[PDB]
Amino acid sequence: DGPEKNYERTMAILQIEAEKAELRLKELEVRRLMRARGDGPWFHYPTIDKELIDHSPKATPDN
Amino acid sequence: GWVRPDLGDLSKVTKVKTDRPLPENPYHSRARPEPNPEVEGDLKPARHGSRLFFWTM
Repeated sequence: DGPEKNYERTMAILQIEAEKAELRLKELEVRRLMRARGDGPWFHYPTIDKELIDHSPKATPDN
Repeated sequence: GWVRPDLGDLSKVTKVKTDRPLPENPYHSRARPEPNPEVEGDLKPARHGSRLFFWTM
């Protein structure tokens, strides 16, 4: 292969690897925030479903 | 003139006229916490794959 093909093949390799590296650093930062704040789709630990509640008038009034 | 109600009458659910306004917040609930932002948009393939160490897919 000539130097030009290897040179520009290297640039294509570097671009992919640089893009993956930035995404890897971004994922770690995103995970740290989500786990700290709980405001994301990850680390979403379930709470009790409120459709289970019965809203009918009960046997007694105060409830 | 009193007529004894028949079997089953006193267990009916009835409707009553009232001027007392319907209570707005009978449980005295605080304002509910805001839900988390929805995730929306089209699902696209992961950029450069799993990106797990050396794997290219």
